[PDB]
Amino acid sequence: MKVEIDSFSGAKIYPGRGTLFVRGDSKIFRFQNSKSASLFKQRKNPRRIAWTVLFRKHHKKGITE
Amino acid sequence: SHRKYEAPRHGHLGFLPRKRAASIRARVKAFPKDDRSKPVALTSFLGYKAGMTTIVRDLDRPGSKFHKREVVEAVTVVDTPPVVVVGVVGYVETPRGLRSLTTVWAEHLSDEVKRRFYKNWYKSKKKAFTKYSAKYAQDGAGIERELARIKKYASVVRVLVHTQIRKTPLAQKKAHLAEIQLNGGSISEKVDWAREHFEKTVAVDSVFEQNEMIDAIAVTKGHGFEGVTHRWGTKKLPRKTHRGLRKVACIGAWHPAHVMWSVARAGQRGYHSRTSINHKIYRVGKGDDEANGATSFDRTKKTITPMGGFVHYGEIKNDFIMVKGCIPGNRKRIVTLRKSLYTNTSRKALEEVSLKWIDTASKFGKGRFQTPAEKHAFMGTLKKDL
Amino acid sequence: SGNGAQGTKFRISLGLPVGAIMNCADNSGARNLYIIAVKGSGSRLNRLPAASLGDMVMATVKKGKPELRKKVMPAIVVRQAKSWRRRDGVFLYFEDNAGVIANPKGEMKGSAITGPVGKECADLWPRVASNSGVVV
RNA sequence: UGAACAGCCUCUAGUUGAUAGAAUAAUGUAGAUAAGGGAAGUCGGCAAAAUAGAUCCGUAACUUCGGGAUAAGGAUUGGCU
RNA sequence: UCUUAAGGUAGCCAAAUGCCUCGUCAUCUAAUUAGUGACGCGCAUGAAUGGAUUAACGAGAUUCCCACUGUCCCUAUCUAC
RNA sequence: CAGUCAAGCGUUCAUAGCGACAUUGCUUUUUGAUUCUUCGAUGUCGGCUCUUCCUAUCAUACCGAAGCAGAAUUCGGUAAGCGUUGGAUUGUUCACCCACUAAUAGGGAACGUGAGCUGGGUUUAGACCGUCGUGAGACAGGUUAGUUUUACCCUACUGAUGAAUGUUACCGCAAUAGUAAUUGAACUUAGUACGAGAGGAACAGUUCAUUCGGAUAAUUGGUUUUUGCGGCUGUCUGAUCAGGCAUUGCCGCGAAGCUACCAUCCGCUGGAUUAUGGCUGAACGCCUCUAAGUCAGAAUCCAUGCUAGAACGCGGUGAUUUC
RNA sequence: UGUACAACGGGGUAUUGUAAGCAGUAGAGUAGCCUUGUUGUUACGAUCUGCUGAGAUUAAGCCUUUGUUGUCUGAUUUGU
Repeated sequence: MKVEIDSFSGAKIYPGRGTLFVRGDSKIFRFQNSKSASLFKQRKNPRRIAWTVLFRKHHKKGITE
Repeated sequence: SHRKYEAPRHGHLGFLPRKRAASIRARVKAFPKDDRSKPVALTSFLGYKAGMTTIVRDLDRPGSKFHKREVVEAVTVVDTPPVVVVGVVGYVETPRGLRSLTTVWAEHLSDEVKRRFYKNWYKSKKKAFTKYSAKYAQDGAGIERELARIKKYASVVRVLVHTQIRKTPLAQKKAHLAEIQLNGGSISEKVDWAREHFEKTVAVDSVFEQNEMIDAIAVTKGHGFEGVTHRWGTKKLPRKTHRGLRKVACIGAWHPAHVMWSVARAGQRGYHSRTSINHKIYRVGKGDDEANGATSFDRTKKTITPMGGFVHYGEIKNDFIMVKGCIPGNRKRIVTLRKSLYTNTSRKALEEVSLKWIDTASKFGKGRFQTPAEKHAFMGTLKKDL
Repeated sequence: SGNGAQGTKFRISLGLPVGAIMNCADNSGARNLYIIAVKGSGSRLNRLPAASLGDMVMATVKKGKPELRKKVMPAIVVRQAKSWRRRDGVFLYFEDNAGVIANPKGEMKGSAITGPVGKECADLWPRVASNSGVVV
């Protein structure tokens, strides 16, 4: 078994927790929850959503580790 | 005329009447057929359904599309603190049924089982079994001869066992008591075995085994007065129906001039006794054992209790039974666990199950972490973590 | 399961009831296929037959090539929009529901399949598996 | 606000009148939302939903030449400087 | 050839008028007693007892298509009373 | 709808399967006949919903027969346990196609079912056409529009309490009543049996699925008055902060609870039998499943199991009031 | 008169998505002044950034509490 990484928020997907989305261009997106799975379809930007892992990495927030 | 197009009956008729159960602890009508060969063992156990949780395991049935591949399954975790034997009742066979001719109690019954006999424990003077425990003196002059009487005239003997309600995280303190048939030796061995176990404890690991095919017997979730559309699942009448549509339309023909019993009618739903058979035990854990929330594949030091504790319940701090699939009754509720009444030599029952991973994530929402250690690792330091 | 299918299809949640129009993932010239029945369906007083991933159905071409139009023809569902759960626990779904024209034995009428194909559909039907680009 | 004696909020003025209290079962009445499908329901798309203001682009058949026409069908829309 | 006062003309139609009749052919559909276009020895159409069209208009009737949806598949929930 | 005979059909042959000429019945599921009930009113077609019943059995269980090689099929027995559909057109019953399926069997219950719905038809008064009438008008001819009222009573039913049996509490038994599981596919057996070939099974095993049913909310989805957070408009509180109102202002997310074959799990095994096939064996020195006796056997019946527990069935046990 | 119960507070788990305030070499710029900068300066200026996965809410049917504060003999009836 393996744990996925959410395609939008970057949260860890444990077995079964979330959904899996297959776009027409055959690109697969695994969502940890409806929160990510809905913000995606709203055409929001992960780089702009403040709690997103991409946002955290981009703005370097918490990167002092 | 005849019904225009056939259709199945709405709802099973074998469960009528759909009245409230007699008591919150559903009785065990039937017990596994007795043997005189195997060692004396209990045929049941009392637990408190804590809740459900997710698992992943290798399905191991040949010829499956998923043979030797991961499968996600739902399990319900039952809290099972060790029951205490407090008495023994012998049954004689009569041409009118089994009749209990004698109950014999132990010396120092627990306060929590003494509460069972009272409704207003706060102001009661707690005289219960005072003269019985007094009678227990002179090395039980009456008790000894009364056990001999059971041995002389008894066909089936059941022990009275009660749960350590105080060990569970419930707000209750009035322990539940129950009769459990003893299968195993002959009558004398059973009562000798039971006498040895007076005011002594039995835990699950000694009665239930991994991969055993058990039944859950309990009172279902209640829902108060319920209309026919949900009680029986009857078709909803069309939208333009005058005087409501969550109904059944024709409750019977002109003749017989009576509403037939088998016609769906609105009323109580749930809180019925239900027996659900052929459930599989996945893990008989130990409350003393830490890290019972891990497997031979996961190797973490987290317990079975989900993060933030089971919803409405608390934590598991005692022995538990982690059984696949649903069980009747909701959380906090007493459930009865009973060995299967027949040998189940189906391949699905004989599957040798071993778990891979156990979901400890929070049931209280969409928690994304298995343990506070891992949760801390992901998010780093916080304005609160000083 | 269809007759030319290789046996057992685990229960995918049905999301394409009778009357649904799905895209045509193959290149036979049909643009969309409108379901008129589902092979292997059941019976109930007012229940519609419904289709799922990998089900063999009987469909009609409502829009597209003239000679495919105006007749019934078997089809095979390759993509479903109703999310369903696999055994391994994941809930997955395509954003398009679509099928491919096939003859009853299960050989596709078209030559190639556009877009992804459901793993259950490809696994169940060998011909769709051969012609499938990406399978998921 | 806005095209507006539309709708919504306020100023002067006037009321705070309509038997109440406690719970939140079924069935209702009224108001909503529903995954996938989209009339397969049904006598019948009944009821509901969708579109909707304004600026710009585009606008068919037919015609009594006046219309059809807001046809159809698209794009834009705040704030602040 | 018999008869009438003269024998339904121009047009139109299984039409709101056609019994047989779910007429026949074509179209619409997977399937159509529905719709539409033709056919007309038309029980029982027809000329101000007005005939045939007709743009526009219609809280008229009818069919099909796009969109839309709990009408339905199949029910679930929420609020007020 | 079912028989009785048996001319002929069926390669040969009346009875595998048919069945003329005749003939005997049964049912009330059609239409009639009557007018006995109701005209100080029994709401009247169909559909929708739902329950139950009959069997003259479409499918499924087990079987017998064949012009049954296999495959498919036909006839028949025990059998109503179990199921018998989705749609186009019609108000339609009926019918007719499309399609799936194991199958799409026929019927009853005041042509079940209108204080259950609908009101499409019919069936008031508006109106139009055709024909008939001089006319008013007529037309189970066509078309269009046409208020579908009341239950709080008794009973029935579904659920819910309840006095007394010394009191109260606990643990039980179980008479009785109900009952449930259903069907298909694929792989393998097996390209085997069978057949010249074409074609082409079945018993067991396994994995699944259909219809139904009982639970559960770990996961996914729905619902949102958590009015929880965030946002936005109009206005209002001097501005800021924070808020009010917009019958829940609206939008995004939204835990909990409820809930979905839209999610998950689970749905038991013994006897006795019917049909039928058998044995032993007379009646009838033979023969025969039958008479005496008896064996295997169906989705049958009764148990096991599940549900309620007689509130006028019952058991074991605890404690039973002093100032 | 207690592993008692409760109302608060604490922690956890959760939900949303970065509070108010302050500060800035952030900011389309526009008006004003000068010492004309290279962070000139005043007034107005959406929005951005840092403190800030922050702030708010969290059982009302979530879990756990070494904390605070309490509460704990009112009525009626019952006998073989």
